[PDB]
Amino acid sequence: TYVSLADLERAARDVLPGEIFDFLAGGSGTEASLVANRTALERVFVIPRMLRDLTDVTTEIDIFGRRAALPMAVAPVAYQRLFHPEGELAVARAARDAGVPYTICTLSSVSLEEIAAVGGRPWFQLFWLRDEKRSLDLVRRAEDAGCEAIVFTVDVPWMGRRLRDMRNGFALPEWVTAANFDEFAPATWESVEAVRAHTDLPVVLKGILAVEDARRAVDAGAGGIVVSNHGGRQLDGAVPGIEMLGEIVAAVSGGCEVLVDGGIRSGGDVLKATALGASAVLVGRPVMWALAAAGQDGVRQLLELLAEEVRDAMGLAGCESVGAARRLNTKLGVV
Amino acid sequence: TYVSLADLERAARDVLPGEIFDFLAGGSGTEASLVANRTALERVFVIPRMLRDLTDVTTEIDIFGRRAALPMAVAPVAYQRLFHPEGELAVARAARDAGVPYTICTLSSVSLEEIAAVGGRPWFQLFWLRDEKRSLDLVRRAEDAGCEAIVFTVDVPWMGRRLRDMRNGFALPEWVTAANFDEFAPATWESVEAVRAHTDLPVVLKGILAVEDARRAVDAGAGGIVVSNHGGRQLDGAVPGIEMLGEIVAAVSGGCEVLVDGGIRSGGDVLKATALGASAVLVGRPVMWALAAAGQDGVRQLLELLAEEVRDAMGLAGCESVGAARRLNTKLGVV
Amino acid sequence: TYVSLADLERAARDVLPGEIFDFLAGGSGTEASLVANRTALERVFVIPRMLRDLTDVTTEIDIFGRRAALPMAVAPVAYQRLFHPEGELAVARAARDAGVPYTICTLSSVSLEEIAAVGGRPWFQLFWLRDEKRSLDLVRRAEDAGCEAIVFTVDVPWMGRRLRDMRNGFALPEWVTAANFDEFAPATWESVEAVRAHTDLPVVLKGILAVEDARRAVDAGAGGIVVSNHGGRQLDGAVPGIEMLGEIVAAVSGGCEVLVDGGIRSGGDVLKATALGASAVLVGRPVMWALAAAGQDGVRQLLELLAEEVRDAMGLAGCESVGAARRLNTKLGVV
Amino acid sequence: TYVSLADLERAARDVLPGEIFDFLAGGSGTEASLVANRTALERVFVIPRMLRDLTDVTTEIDIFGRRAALPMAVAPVAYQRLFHPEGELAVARAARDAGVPYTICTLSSVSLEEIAAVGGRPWFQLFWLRDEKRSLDLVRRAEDAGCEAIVFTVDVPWMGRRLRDMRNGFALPEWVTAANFDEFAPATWESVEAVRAHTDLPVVLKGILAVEDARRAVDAGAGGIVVSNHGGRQLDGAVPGIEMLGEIVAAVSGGCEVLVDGGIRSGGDVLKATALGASAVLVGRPVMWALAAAGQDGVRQLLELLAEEVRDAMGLAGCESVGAARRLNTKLGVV
Ligand SMILES: Cc1cc2nc3c(=O)[nH]c(=O)nc-3n(C[C@H](O)[C@H](O)[C@H](O)COP(=O)(O)O)c2cc1C
Ligand SMILES: Cc1cc2nc3c(=O)[nH]c(=O)nc-3n(C[C@H](O)[C@H](O)[C@H](O)COP(=O)(O)O)c2cc1C
Ligand SMILES: Cc1cc2nc3c(=O)[nH]c(=O)nc-3n(C[C@H](O)[C@H](O)[C@H](O)COP(=O)(O)O)c2cc1C
Ligand SMILES: Cc1cc2nc3c(=O)[nH]c(=O)nc-3n(C[C@H](O)[C@H](O)[C@H](O)COP(=O)(O)O)c2cc1C
Ligand SMILES: O=C(O)[C@@H](O)c1ccccc1
Ligand SMILES: O=C(O)[C@@H](O)c1ccccc1
Ligand SMILES: O=C(O)[C@@H](O)c1ccccc1
Ligand SMILES: O=C(O)[C@@H](O)c1ccccc1
Ligand SMILES: O=C(O)[C@@H](O)c1ccccc1
Ligand SMILES: O=C(O)[C@@H](O)c1ccccc1
Ligand SMILES: O=C(O)[C@@H](O)c1ccccc1
Ligand SMILES: O=C(O)[C@@H](O)c1ccccc1
Repeated sequence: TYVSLADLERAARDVLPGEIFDFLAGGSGTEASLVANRTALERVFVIPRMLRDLTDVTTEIDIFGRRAALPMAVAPVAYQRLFHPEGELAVARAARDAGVPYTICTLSSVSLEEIAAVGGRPWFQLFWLRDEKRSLDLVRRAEDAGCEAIVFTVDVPWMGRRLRDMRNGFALPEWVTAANFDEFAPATWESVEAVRAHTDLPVVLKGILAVEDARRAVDAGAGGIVVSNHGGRQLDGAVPGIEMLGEIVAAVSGGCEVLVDGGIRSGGDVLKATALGASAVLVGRPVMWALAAAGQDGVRQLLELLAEEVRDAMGLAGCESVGAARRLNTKLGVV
Repeated sequence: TYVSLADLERAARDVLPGEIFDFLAGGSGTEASLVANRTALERVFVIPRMLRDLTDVTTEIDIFGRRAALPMAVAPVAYQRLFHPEGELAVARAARDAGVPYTICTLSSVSLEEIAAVGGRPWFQLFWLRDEKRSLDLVRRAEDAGCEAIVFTVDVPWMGRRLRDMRNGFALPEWVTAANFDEFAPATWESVEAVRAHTDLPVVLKGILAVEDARRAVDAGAGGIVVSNHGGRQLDGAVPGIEMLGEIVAAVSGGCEVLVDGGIRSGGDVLKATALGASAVLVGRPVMWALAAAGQDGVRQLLELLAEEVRDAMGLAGCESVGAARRLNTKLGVV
Repeated sequence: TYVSLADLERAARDVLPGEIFDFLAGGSGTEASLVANRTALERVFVIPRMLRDLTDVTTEIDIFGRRAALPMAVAPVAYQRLFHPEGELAVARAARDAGVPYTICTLSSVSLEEIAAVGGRPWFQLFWLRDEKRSLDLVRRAEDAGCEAIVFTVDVPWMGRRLRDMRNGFALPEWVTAANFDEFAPATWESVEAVRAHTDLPVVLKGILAVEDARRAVDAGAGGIVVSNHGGRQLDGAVPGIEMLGEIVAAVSGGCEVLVDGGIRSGGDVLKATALGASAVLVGRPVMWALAAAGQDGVRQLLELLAEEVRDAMGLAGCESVGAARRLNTKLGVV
Repeated sequence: TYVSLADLERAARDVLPGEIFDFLAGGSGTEASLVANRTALERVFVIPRMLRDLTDVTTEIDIFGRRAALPMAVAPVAYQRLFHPEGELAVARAARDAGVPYTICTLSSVSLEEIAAVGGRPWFQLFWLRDEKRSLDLVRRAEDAGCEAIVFTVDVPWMGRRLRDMRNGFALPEWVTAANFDEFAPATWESVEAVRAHTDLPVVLKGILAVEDARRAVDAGAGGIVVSNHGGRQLDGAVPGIEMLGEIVAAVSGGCEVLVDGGIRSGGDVLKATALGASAVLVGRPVMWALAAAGQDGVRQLLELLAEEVRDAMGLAGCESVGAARRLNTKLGVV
């Protein structure tokens, strides 16, 4: 029985081959941004409210036209068969059962149509390809398969310098492939417009950190943004999303959904993100720890733990709803 | 002979079973708030005054209609028989003899009437129960037994997630019971009004951290508040009380007594709390360390040590009275 | 050959009995103020000037009517025979030869008249005694013996709680006595006036930390103040003098000399103190390390090292005089 | 194959004699400024831009009338034969091949004419000598040999106190000499004018930290400044250049080139410096690590690694040019 997300990391480190654990855990360069994602969350303290009605505490949100059970989605993580033989299908099944959206990756190790067939609330994460038509075809495939949002990753003109992967000489095992294919181009604002024109689905720009890029995303017709430094895996020295979140929320002024990711490791961290103004969070590495440790059941247990932690934190902070949690104030401390 | 409160923790760790020490020491979640209570106090430095008249230094205060020997009371700590066979009676006797108020708990392991019969200045801490009449009956019992204040704990709609207790599988020994009974409901502002209407005693709301909740407490007719994150045992990531204290003192503008707790471990810490504007502090864990180490005599020695440290700190800071200590300025440093 | 003051501490720790080293090294309480004296200096960075005339760099100052070779004096340290058999005579001789004022203590282990007979620039440090006439007699003795200033210590209404001394059961060896005698009273502003009326010498109030106490010192006719927390030995949690220095210098606006002490361990630290506005610094523990390590010759070597470090730091910062160093700007960093 | 600059330090420590490694690695005094150079860079986070055109990312700059391949030059480091038998010739050859300017030192262990004959973009670093005519002769020699800029080091009126060198008893081996000679005087603003009047080359003042000294440098006709604390080797406690850079860039308002050095250890650090407003950086110790580890080929590999890291960081931050990188915003964090 896992009582924190840290129990799952320990379990995953035991089972996974070192080089695969490093592919999962690592960041770019000196891992400054990877560490800062945690530092930033640890500096935030919540000012809870007391004596409020908690007779019907609900962790639900509405996002992109549908109810979610928590203010949380599974982040896009490439090549999930690296962590467990059932890969993306195990994670998607658990997410569906927990009422949490699951983000299907462009670089999924099971085809997007197979993962979408699991049901639930699939979103689709897009990388822009050298061959543009390939990009727009993926978008159409995702929409045809019932994906509900296009999460366009905008912080990967190319992959960052992952020194753990370089030192390990890491390569995909022959048994893991990019199953949507039978190569990156940098995305631009023109690419965003091409995607927006090609789909009725909300387009969510993932990897926004500058306030003016958040404003421009709204002007460009984005339905959402994810304020994110890609888990510290892209620019080493990029500011944590959590540090830009409040300023971004103020600047977009309700014009789109504002999600955040990077270092969410508890329901308390979800509360902090919400209190700083996030609509919802993405969670990456912990979901893969659970997958590695115990497959679908592991992911189920993680999501049940997170759900309990979110409920606990919200109620202790005097919040009967996620909207109330967004109205909490915070104070920076020292750790 | 103990020369600091840290001597008593070492003594208590030696004698207590690990799981009981963990029940006492622990906090919720990652223990971020537990640690921050100490961090916050360690960041505060006092700007002492020199050359003032110290011919009659007094540590006494008047609070809730009676003199106390120090600006301090024993915090409510449940189930004191866990720490020593005499439990609450040992602590109450020592508090009485030292001229310090003692807070009798709803979850006391000796009945509130027995503890009140010890004499001194008993206060009574209330938890709100699912069965409302049970709550109001406890209040009436406390008043009938001569308790002087009702300390309504407002930060426990339910118990926080104590991971040490979960990992240890901690449960009360068969020989420790909730002796006031032969179950929590969240308290609301309506509950506060019901208590206020049912007693002539001052009602003190314990667990206030938001400035507007402090204001509302005054408007609600509270005689006092305790600015507190419950010793880091409730919301993990809740701001330390000491960090909100100055802002709260300014906002209530003499409308009620403003106490603080969390991490007080010396007379110097009492001085810091006073300098930040507290009327008085509560002390929890150290009192239980002393109880565990040496029963009633241990608690007596702790309170004598604290009294000496408070006198020493006040005089070295140029303060002949607690009111003068409240007029001291402070400066944050780096530790 | 010693290349830093830290070489001398290592040497002193080797030779001294543990309890005597602890009497020297220790502070009050948790030693928070002792550590903060070092933290505060380490946070200060100097903004040096370049390309200035350094053809005649001088470290000299004028203070209390006489030239000193450095902006530095030996702090009052009680009972110097604890550290070396020649005690105060060894230190005073070395100070004289280096052109540095030496502060003779009320609790000197050699009589003030003997130490004054060494020559140089003796100052005299006063503690206020229960028997007032005793205090004023010491002042007259000091003046008759040729002391040039009365350093009235104002932060010792009684001795702080030195936990190292308590734990060691420290007491003076039978062979060390208070040689000025054959008992503390708290000093007040009235005591200061009594001293000022009884002497033509400048009165310097040592242990001022509050800005208004610095202002009042000027109004009271003080010739100087020492901004000081008594080396972290009095109020545990007292702000470092170095943190109050700039504000105090601005407030007194040339009305008296403003010295600082606490944690000066290099010529660079002297430069920092000067850049923050100090007229001069006092140095305590390092002088005793040198005395313990090698007697008079040890103190000589320390003062020669400090002189070289001060000259080096001043010139590298573009300062041909101490006045120029006072006009340097500083910037706080992170350590 | 080296994947970070830290790989090269490890390699250099293995090969070099301890005292030579210490001469290279060390700083003055307590090494506070040496450490702070790294601390300051680690506190800076970049706010990257997304979705910009990256079809022709270029790391080139124009400086002092010529193109450089990166916003970087090799810092002046004395006596390079200490690190490898080919010394300055190996480093200059690699710099030439990489399109990076190389700064020839007054204290080069190969003559400036020999190093200039390598080709590339040689600059010449000047120390002011007691014998003025010697100084101006070096300037004329440098100009006659085809050096493109005079880097006048202004922070060495004399050498700082290098405690590692003092403790090691470090001296030049008989086989390393100052090859430009067959003695320091402090430089002043008059010295700067004498140099400016004696050459048509841009004069660059290296070691400026005060904003008013930067302003005065522009007024004095400097073509550039290097904002620098001399790698923590001169005044111990001098502010890092990176901490003064933004304020200096604002004050000079395009009046000269503003370079920075101290602690640059990656392409990400180059990006940070650029984002804070630097025209270019100097890199010292890492170039010598590469020289020690593998001679000319080692330096080539270092410069290729740095070039890749700079390109990577710029593109990930949305910058197609160094000018765009200068328009990035930054945010301080906690490490
Ligand atoms: C192993 C791994 C693979 C990832 N793959 C992708 C990807 O293909 N597309 C993408 O947009 N983000 C990807 N991310 C970034 C995540 O979506 C997310 O931003 C990050 O994991 C959030 O931080 P967290 O892991 O600290 O929760 C990946 C992250 C990891 C750790
Ligand atoms: C073992 C334990 C039991 C506690 N029980 C109660 C309780 O029943 N009611 C309550 O209001 N607070 C309770 N508290 C919180 C304390 O009243 C107080 O807020 C906290 O101990 C203060 O922090 P300190 O222990 O650092 O002094 C408890 C604390 C501890 C450590
Ligand atoms: C062993 C010891 C004895 C001291 N005795 C006295 C004293 O008798 N009178 C006094 O005014 N200050 C006394 N001081 C305080 C010093 O004058 C001075 O404020 C302190 O040493 C400065 O800090 P530093 O030791 O870090 O340089 C003493 C300090 C020490 C360490
Ligand atoms: C071993 C060594 C020798 C140096 N010699 C000189 C010199 O002769 N002239 C000079 O202007 N700077 C000199 N410097 C300072 C460098 O030019 C530069 O300011 C510093 O190395 C930059 O910091 P970094 O080493 O952290 O990159 C030297 C630095 C080192 C480490
Ligand atoms: O961070 C990651 O690993 C992914 O975003 C990713 C990026 C580029 C190629 C493959 C996978
Ligand atoms: O500086 C601020 O207050 C924010 O940028 C911030 C910093 C660190 C964590 C969260 C939010
Ligand atoms: O913190 C504690 O242990 C008490 O406040 C407490 C809370 C809930 C149930 C029992 C005891
Ligand atoms: O930020 C502040 O100054 C206060 O909130 C505060 C912070 C830390 C300790 C005590 C008080
Ligand atoms: O700090 C010290 O030791 C002295 O100031 C001191 C104070 C009181 C009595 C003796 C000595
Ligand atoms: O806060 C400030 O700037 C000063 O009080 C100060 C703080 C720390 C060291 C020196 C000076
Ligand atoms: O830092 C260094 O070593 C050089 O700047 C230097 C300075 C003075 C003499 C020789 C070398
Ligand atoms: O205080 C500031 O913001 C700057 O001086 C600064 C500080 C630390 C690193 C870079 C820049």
